[PDB]
Amino acid sequence: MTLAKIELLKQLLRDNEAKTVLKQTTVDQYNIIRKFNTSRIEKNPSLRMKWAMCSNFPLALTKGDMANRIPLEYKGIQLKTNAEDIGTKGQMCSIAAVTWWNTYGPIGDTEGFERVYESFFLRKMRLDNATWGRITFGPVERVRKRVLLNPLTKEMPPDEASNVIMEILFPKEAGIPRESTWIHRELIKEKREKLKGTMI
Amino acid sequence: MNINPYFLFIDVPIQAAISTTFPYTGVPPYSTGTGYTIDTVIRTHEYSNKGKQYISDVTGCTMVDPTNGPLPEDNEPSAYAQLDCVLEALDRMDEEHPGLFQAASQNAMETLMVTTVDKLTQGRQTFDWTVCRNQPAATALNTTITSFRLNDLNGADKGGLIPFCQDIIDSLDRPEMTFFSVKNIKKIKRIPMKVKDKITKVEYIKRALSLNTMTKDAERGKLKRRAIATAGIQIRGFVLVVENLAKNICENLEQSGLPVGGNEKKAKLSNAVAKMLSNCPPGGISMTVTGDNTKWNECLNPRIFLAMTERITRDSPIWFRDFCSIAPVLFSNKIARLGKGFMITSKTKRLKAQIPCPDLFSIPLERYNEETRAKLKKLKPFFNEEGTASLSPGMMMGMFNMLSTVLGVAALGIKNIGNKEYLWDGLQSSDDFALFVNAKDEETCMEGINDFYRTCKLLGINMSKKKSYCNETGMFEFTSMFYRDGFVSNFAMELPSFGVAGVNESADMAIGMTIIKNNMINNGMGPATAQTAIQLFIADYRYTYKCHRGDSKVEGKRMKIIKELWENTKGRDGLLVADGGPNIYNLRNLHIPEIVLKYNLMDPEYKGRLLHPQNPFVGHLSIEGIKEADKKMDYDAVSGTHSWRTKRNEEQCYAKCCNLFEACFNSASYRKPVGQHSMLEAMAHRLRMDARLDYESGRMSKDDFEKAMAHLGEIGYI
Amino acid sequence: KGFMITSKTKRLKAQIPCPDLFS
Amino acid sequence: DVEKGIDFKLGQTISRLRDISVPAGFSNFEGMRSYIDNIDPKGAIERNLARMSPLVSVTPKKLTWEDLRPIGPHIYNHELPEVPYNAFLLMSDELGLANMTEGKSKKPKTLAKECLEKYSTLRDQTDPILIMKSEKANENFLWKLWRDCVNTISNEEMSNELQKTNYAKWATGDGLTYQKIMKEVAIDDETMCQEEPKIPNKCRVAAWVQTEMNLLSTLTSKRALDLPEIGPDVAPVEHVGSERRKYFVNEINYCKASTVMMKYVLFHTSLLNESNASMGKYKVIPITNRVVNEKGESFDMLYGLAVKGQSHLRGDTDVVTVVTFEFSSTDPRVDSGKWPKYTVFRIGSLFVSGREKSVYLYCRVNGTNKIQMKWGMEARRCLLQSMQQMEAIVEQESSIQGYDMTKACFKGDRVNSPKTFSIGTQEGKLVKGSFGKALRVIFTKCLMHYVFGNAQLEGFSAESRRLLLLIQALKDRKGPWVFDLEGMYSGIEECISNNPWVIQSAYWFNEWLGFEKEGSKV
Amino acid sequence: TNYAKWATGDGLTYQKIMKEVAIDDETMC
Repeated sequence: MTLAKIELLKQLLRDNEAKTVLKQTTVDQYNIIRKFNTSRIEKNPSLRMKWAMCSNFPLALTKGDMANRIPLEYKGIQLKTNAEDIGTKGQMCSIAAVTWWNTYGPIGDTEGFERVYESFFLRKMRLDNATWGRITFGPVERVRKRVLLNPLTKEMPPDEASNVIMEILFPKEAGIPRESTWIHRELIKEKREKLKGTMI
Repeated sequence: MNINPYFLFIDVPIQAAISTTFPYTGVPPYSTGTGYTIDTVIRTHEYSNKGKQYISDVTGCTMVDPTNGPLPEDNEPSAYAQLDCVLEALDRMDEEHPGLFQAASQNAMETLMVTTVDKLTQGRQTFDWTVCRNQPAATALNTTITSFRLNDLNGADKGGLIPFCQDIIDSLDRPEMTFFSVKNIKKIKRIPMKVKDKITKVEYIKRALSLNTMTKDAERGKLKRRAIATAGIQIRGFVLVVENLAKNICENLEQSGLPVGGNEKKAKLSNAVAKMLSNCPPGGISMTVTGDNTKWNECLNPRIFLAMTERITRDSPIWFRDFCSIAPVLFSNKIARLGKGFMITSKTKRLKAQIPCPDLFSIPLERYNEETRAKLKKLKPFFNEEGTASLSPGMMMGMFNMLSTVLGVAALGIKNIGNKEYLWDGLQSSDDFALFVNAKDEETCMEGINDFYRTCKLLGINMSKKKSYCNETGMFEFTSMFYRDGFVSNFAMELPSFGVAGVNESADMAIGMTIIKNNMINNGMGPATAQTAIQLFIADYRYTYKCHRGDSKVEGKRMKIIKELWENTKGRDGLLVADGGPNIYNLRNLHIPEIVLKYNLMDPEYKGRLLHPQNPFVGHLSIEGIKEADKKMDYDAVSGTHSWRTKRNEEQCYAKCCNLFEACFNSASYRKPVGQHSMLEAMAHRLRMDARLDYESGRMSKDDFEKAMAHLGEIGYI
Repeated sequence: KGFMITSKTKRLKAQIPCPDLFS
Repeated sequence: DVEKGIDFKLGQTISRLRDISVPAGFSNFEGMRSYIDNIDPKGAIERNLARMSPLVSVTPKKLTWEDLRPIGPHIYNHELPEVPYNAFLLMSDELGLANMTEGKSKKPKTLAKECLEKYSTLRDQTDPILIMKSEKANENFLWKLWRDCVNTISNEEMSNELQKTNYAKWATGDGLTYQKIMKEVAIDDETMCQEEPKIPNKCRVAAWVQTEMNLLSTLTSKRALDLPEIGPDVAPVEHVGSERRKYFVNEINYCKASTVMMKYVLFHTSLLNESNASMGKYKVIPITNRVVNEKGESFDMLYGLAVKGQSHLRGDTDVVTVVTFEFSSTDPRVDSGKWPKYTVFRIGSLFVSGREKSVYLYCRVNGTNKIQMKWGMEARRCLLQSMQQMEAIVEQESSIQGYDMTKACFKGDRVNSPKTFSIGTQEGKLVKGSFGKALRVIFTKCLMHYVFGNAQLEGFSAESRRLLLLIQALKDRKGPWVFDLEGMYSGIEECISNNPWVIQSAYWFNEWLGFEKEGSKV
Repeated sequence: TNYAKWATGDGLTYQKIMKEVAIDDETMC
């Protein structure tokens, strides 16, 4: 893929616009470059989704070797097509293939969900073991308060949160650790160990 | 017996059953907008026709100046705002608050020096002058950046918004203006190409000052249609800065309903009414005026906003004072585009033709309908030859919401006129104000109300005497929220939100359930109502994605596969509602994603298949929306086969450059990268390191390494 | 060939063939 | 460089624009800046007010009951025409061709085929008896189009597209459209004028609206509204919610308004599906519904057919034409004022239990768009609007006495009488109504707010809410004052033009205001 | 060419339709 990366880079540079923009915009400016998208946002998502679900192949599949696991038509039902794509450069597919994959196909690893989605399973644990009581139908006095919607493992400001996330799951690009990793070293090591062994 | 639904109000208060009055279940009204735009221009100039009429020598378009104009002698709307009175109100606000103006201006300047140009990509559709149309903000900004490169204009590459605004202001002086225009060349096929076009200085000034128009069709509770205006990218930076400053000022003001939204606004409303009830003298009356302002933007002169900006920044750097005063100047000399023009038809020949606006007066007026005849006979004085209307006075809806709110709060905060035995205070938010007047009797209450009305008329504000009423404190309405005897019914208007979110199965489901739970928390939706909402939403969700219960005899393409899966897997309580599984969601667990909810009940094969580490239905580039659902609403979902994306409905340059950079540095997609070097060299170094590591690990062959190296060699960073 | 009938308001014409001269 | 500071200086054109964009009395922006920075107002507001004319004021007038008068008196006037039936589909006149089915869900085309197969007399009827051709539609066009519809539905092939494709083009009037030319010729030609705006007619109070309001709000042995299951309820709160939900659905499900709502939703869903799937070909669409009786028999009901025109539209506001043929048991001659837009036949008769009753076909051309087309499938929210308020009602009761009353309000208990609202009237005597009947009335009100919804309805409701809140304030003796009452009244009454629901809402508002006026004596 | 079409009156020509519709239309004489 790194060879594919270099070949794609060379092909992109062959055009002069890519050469001039790449050599002009610094790394910091990249953000601006990314935000120059079409912004042709769908005006009504409900109608779009309704129409798409009735189309032959609305699903936009990423090009890869997964498709070979499933025929282009199974049990006389069309699943995927080999026609090229312009929006995503991949293939097209239908929810039929998705349902078949949920039915048959490769079997993945169940370990990752034990720890990766720890917050959700903790929510479920707090719900299941909760004890209910009576209901008081009388009027309730309520005050408007600034409340934390969800429990947090270790509340930190957004910048420290981003730095910790990068230090956890992005081993590269970790120049000069600030005065925040030492404070959260235990969290760093715990999350690092827990998330190791995954493929998400 | 003849039924009568209104009789429900005999046994119930109106506020309690207020939700049923609103027809927020039928088809909202929907639509040429040229007639409405011309009517709006006509009304805007009519209200200020007595001002000073002159001719701009920078653009040649007629201008009407109502500020410091004759004081109105009638109840009709008046834009004749006296500058001294505005400054008096601002001074009273400044005295009533400790250096609020200075703090707000300084904070606005600081956040401005940190703002980037790309912030202008947010918002809604914007007027693009290179094509003279309405285009997405991102595309319009990109096109203007590209055009500026040709005329020796730069600063977008320099980053911050200061250089972009500086070279935007510079562009107004260039003797020419070159750009790329779309040319639909005939070849029969119509192929679009880029043509290097040029326009003069006056044409460019007119294009920059022009305000595009559209019909406000989405409105729900108004019979007559209003026109919404979209401005160009050359005003977005200044309007944004002034709006941020006004937001900073108004946030502290306890009289301002904005920008706080939700239960905060209810808290403010109840707190204000309680405060006024507490402050009443003994045996006196505190009357509440339920007000609904009209012509709230056809009477506000941008010159008053220029004066307000200058007074607000009394003590600030000269450069910032000049910068933040550009938006009122651009708005005070704005021009309005005019829809797509009227349509004339002959029925004796079954012929019809739409007449473009520039040709409005190329036809004898005796052929338009009498109403449009009068409209054009009145619009002729301000009609530009190009097909635009010179609209100096007044404002279009939606531009200075915060600044207009600040002016309204300034009017509210005077609190007295002539030391008369009364006081007043209230809530104001963007064309909706509720006032409270405390006195020793009703007569003095209305003396105060009349004084406040007169004072408002001295600033261009004209409260609607037809859409407003007055009563005793403890019962009123503010921005469609009703208060009565301490009971604030959140008027149930979030009903049109239970449809599928149309992003994907799991995400749509999570969004719907979170919407249900939020409505339960906020609007007082009862448990039975929430259960029925869950039922209806699940019905619609199953229908829209053609996935009903596997047992049910319904026929469909995916339904056959769902039926197969129903018996091919033993554990039948773990399937998802997208896989014909049984619904499990209830009130107690609307806050838990179902995938984790049914994780125990699934089967090992089923969970392995659905929660595969790699899914051809899941892509990295599809993750953009995993955080916020377009208002940006946070939803919690789970990675899986049902996390797919729908098909799509210097562009490629930027797009593929960014895509490749993300694919190289996978960390870029999450957090802003940092570096003072060209992107090319960063990518080259990273790719060289990656190639060496891949080879040393045996993942790449030797011939592969040589090839890669050569390429990276050519590039010039090896 | 028959006859020709026409509506001026709709600006439409049609040919009635000889076999259909009484329909 | 930290000794310099930011540099941002205004050019020449922008500086000139600033110079000329100064309020009156100034000649340069430096002058305005100095004036604002230096001059101090110390009572300028009072100085301006001390001279402003005394002819400007809010005109504060106290509001009493007598000032409030009936809204839209022109509906009473008999010189105006009776309001017509402009709703998309028949509501209280639908005739359900009902076939018992094991429960299998089948394509609408096959369902309609079978339903007609059961009734051979109506399927094979080919000699119509014109009861009335309304004003413009052609009897030959409509009858031939309906015959093609029946033939296509009953054809062996699964295809549900019209086999003619050319007769329908003129039956639906697609070809009766103007041809667009370029602007130059229009400028040169003198006869190419501008069409005068077509204002809605000013009509009077009809009678069919009241009868439909009554009939759609009554229990029927047939139930169609079904809802998906939810997870087991383990908390007490969700147990109470389940009890309330059951008590509500046991009431709403059997009202005819629920069946009409489901028919509308299903028809619009099928219309959207056909439009998306088929773009430029005429299609046949049965108006299908599914109805379960108390015994659990899942009848499939065919209510008519509809030809869909060419829906090849890029935009949403673009209109697509559809012609509806509807089975009914009502002879329009009984009240011809209700059906001035409909061309009808008399395609036979049927026996429900031994009592023979005629069977007519109401044919009408109409047009919709993707917006209303979607809202058709979002019309189910009426149900929610029906429950929320009642929920609140019940909750209020629960606030009074501690226990839960949902059984008490609905049916009553040994300690509390059943809750009764005021629902109707007769001979000037208002009548009470059970909790379930009030819930039905609210649900039907919401359904009508949808079906008869347009700009007029919004302008009427959002502006008569002012008077509603003023009356509410008056009933609490808040002594509300008003500034311009006639302005509000004119605003409200400039919306009662031709919408049947708007006219009936005005009529009921006037009657209820009279009732409140007569009851205010205490 | 486009302008001459309407200037010369050639574009003001009645449209031919199938005999079925014409017989079924009572306004055609």
